[PDB]
Amino acid sequence: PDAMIVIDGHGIIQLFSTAAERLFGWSELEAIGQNVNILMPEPDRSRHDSYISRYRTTSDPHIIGIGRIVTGKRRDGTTFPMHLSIGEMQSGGEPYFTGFVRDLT
Ligand code: HEM
Ligand SMILES: [Cl-]
Ligand SMILES: [Cl-]
Ligand code: NA
Ligand code: NA
Repeated sequence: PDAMIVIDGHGIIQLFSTAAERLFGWSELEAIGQNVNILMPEPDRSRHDSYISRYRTTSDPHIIGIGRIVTGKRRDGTTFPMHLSIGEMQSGGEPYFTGFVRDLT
């Protein structure tokens, strides 16, 4: 029953499920088009794009297919513990990443 989020190869949100709206505080329309780093606190925020670049040029996963409990940040600035699972998919020869987010609250 997790929240689902999809981003492109550059970290830009492409889909934001209903549950993601309730969890993070942004509407689907607002989230789409924004970098996924708006959902996290520092230092991950400023480093997330590097996380993605690192994976695309090495193909060495740290969270994909592994999973981790991390800290997410709501629209009102408050942080919470969440479990994160990530998958990779191709469409039109382009990479997209699918994320499942479980609020551990
Ligand atoms: C909401 C808070 C999130 C946090 C705190 C977060 C945190 C992180 C961290 C810590 C890493 C690097 C881990 C390491 O190098 O050991 C990472 C990697 C990654 N993140 Fe995020 N992330 C979040 C959400 C997402 C979402 C929703 C997606 C996908 C839709 C996403 C996609 C990725 C990708 C593609 C990687 C690189 C693959 C890998 O390293 O295995 N992240 N993230
Ligand atoms: Cl997992
Ligand atoms: Cl885990
Ligand atoms: Na938007
Ligand atoms: Na894990």
